[PDB]
Amino acid sequence: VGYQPYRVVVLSFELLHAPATVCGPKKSTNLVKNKCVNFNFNGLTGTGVLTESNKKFLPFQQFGRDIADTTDAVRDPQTLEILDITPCSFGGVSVITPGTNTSNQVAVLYQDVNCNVFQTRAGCLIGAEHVNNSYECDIPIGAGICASYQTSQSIIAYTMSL
Amino acid sequence: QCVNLTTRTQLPPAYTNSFTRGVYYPDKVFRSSVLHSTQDLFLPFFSNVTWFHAIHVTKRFDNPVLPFNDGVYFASTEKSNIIRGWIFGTTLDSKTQSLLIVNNATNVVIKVCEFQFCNDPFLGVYYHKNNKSWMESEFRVYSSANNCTFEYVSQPFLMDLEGKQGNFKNLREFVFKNIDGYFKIYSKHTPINLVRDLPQGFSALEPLVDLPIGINITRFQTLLALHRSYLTPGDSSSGWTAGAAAYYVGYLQPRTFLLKYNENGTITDAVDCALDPLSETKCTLKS
Amino acid sequence: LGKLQDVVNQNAQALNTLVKQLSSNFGAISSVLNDILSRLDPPEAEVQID
Amino acid sequence: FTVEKGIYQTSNFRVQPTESIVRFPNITNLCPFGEVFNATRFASVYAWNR
Ligand SMILES: *[C@@H]1O[C@H](CO)[C@@H](O)[C@H](O)[C@H]1NC(C)=O
Ligand SMILES: *[C@@H]1O[C@H](CO)[C@@H](O)[C@H](O)[C@H]1NC(C)=O
Ligand SMILES: *[C@@H]1O[C@H](CO)[C@@H](O)[C@H](O)[C@H]1NC(C)=O
Ligand SMILES: *[C@@H]1O[C@H](CO)[C@@H](O)[C@H](O)[C@H]1NC(C)=O
Ligand SMILES: *[C@@H]1O[C@H](CO)[C@@H](O)[C@H](O)[C@H]1NC(C)=O
Ligand SMILES: *[C@@H]1O[C@H](CO)[C@@H](O)[C@H](O)[C@H]1NC(C)=O
Ligand SMILES: *[C@@H]1O[C@H](CO)[C@@H](O)[C@H](O)[C@H]1NC(C)=O
Ligand SMILES: *[C@@H]1O[C@H](CO)[C@@H](O)[C@H](O)[C@H]1NC(C)=O
Ligand SMILES: *[C@@H]1O[C@H](CO)[C@@H](O)[C@H](O)[C@H]1NC(C)=O
Repeated sequence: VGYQPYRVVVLSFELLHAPATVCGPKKSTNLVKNKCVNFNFNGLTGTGVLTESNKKFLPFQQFGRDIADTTDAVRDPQTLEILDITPCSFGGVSVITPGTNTSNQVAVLYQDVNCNVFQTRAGCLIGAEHVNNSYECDIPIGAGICASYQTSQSIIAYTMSL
Repeated sequence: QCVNLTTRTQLPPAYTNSFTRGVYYPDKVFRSSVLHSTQDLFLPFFSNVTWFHAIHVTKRFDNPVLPFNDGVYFASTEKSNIIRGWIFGTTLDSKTQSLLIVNNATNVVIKVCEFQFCNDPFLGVYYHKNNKSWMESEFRVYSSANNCTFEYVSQPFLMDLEGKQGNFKNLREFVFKNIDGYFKIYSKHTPINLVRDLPQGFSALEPLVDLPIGINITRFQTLLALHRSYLTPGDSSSGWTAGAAAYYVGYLQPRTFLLKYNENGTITDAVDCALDPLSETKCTLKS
Repeated sequence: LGKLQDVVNQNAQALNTLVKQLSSNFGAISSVLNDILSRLDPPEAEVQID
Repeated sequence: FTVEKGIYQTSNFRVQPTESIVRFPNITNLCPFGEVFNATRFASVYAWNR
């Protein structure tokens, strides 16, 4: 037993900058769509939603670009479905203040974020009620809609009067 | 094993003109309704491209070992499936890693080893007296090989071994590239009814297989198959036939190309920048 | 209309050029900042970030 | 201390993702590698197979 032929194989590893081509990861996790999630489809680390597109990819491609040259279309290697990529963070926040010596409450406006709470054309407006009546407006918001403090009394949002 | 040929009267090579040929997909992304310009090895439009004949009616058989530059363009108006495959290498003397891309009648193999290549490898087709079909019998491509690493088998494409003298009905194009030792193959079958002076139509080329060998290539040579019927004595010295075939060999150059994409995602037209002032104006304005 | 088209086209290419600025390395080894952070430690990649 | 009537921008809203998924293949499919273990013969130590 001490002089027998033994076939020795050495399996070494290399530590250098390159993507892990040889790996043992999970073959398929759960598939989630229509929420802003993070994915790694062999070419990117992008955070965005995955909508069901209606465009068919040629059977030799993996990614998809646009006029602005941005990765907004990827092909899922599970069963060959085409999913779009759209960022979930759009614009910023804004605050509507009636002014000094008039009120204390304020309203929060979101620029390009889709949702007391009124879904305006210019995003989401919260803290201000919506009234179908139209008067002259003083505080601009955008897209033909203003905000004002009227009758107790609270902050209202309405279409401006011409 | 291989045998030597006997000197005979041949035909000098001809020179023809390309017409919007040699355009392939340079990337693995999807582009729709955009005009994107990239730097890659393409065939320039209206470039001066070599022409080689293979028709028997005489006795034309000219397959020189052409040097392999930074990408080649290979177009064949194959009708009777006379051409079989290609070989690659540097010295072809069992010293470097040569290539055997041979599309046999049963299966397609990709073998990259140090095979002892003779001065004229070819495939011989014999005609049986009892069986009214053509089968390949003379498999004289190499002698032996010592060692190698890479091997691949493609899909079992079906070949017809019958050769005729009629007009061509199909056109096949092939592009071979080697960047960072990484082999690229682009091909597309396009039917056409022509014998020479290829039409001005546009057809982008989609790859089939993508092979990471990791060697250097400076020369290449093409393989043609002849027929041994009852008319010829059957000796490969002075009497043989090869049907009717014609293949074009073109060299790629580093050129900037403007590619047009439709709503489907395919290439419709291409505009150069170092060919015509009008083309330069079109590609600089990105329209 | 020339007066109503240049005010839109010039803005369109200006926003298009801004996206093209993120595809340039500015003399560094990579364009996107996430790649150099993954390949090099932040103490040595600080000059590439700056 | 005094804020007048009008619009104002304070900060930005960012929707931070809470989950990450990575899926390289559709199913695990190993490559042929049995020739380095099961073979007719091997090499010596002066020139070993790499
Ligand atoms: C905002 O989201 C809700 C539910 O997610 C959806 O019903 C609505 O259509 C969205 N708004 C827009 C403008 O798409
Ligand atoms: C305003 O009046 C219209 C009249 O039909 C009605 O449809 C709408 O709901 C009203 N808006 C509010 C906020 O009550
Ligand atoms: C191609 O080259 C040959 C000789 O080099 C020349 O006779 C022929 O005119 C050239 N063709 C074109 C289209 O320039
Ligand atoms: C066809 O040629 C290839 C090239 O080596 C060979 O491997 C294969 O065995 C051949 N097919 C038949 C049926 O002999
Ligand atoms: C035999 O294969 C090895 C790789 O396993 C290669 O390095 C070597 O060059 C090959 N032998 C010859 C004579 O090329
Ligand atoms: C291949 O040939 C090129 C040019 O002759 C040379 O630079 C390169 O080192 C060669 N590679 C190998 C593996 O021999
Ligand atoms: C591409 O779009 C055209 C326009 O509707 C359509 O006729 C054609 O079928 C589409 N092609 C594919 C492959 O979907
Ligand atoms: C990946 O595997 C799944 C499950 O076997 C299968 O449904 C799917 O078609 C495969 N995708 C391929 C082979 O591209
Ligand atoms: C290879 O050899 C080992 C050890 O002798 C044996 O257990 C195994 O069955 C053999 N075959 C394969 C495919 O691993």
